Amino acid sequence: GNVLKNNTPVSNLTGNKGSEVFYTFTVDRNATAVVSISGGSGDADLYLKAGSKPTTSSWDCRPYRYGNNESCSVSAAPGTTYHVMIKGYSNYSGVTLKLQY
Repeated sequence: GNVLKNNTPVSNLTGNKGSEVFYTFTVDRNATAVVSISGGSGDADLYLKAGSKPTTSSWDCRPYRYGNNESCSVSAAPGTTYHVMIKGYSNYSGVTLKLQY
């Protein structure tokens, strides 16, 4: 589909043991805001990597939590593309994903 993450959070996310969801977005101005994802239980993890897309082993931002409720809070500067990666452990939807600026 398309690439969304900033402005409008992803409703009813998805965390299939096999299937996954990814998105791409960037910022306009440098602002310090704290944003995280949640809605149920730790099922879908959140990954962030400045420039390229974060892997299951490579990551730039991650509080090291269990699925949902695992986000980072840092002042992102405009000029660098941000990637999104959602990995689930088992079919489970109902989480709200958003970008942390």
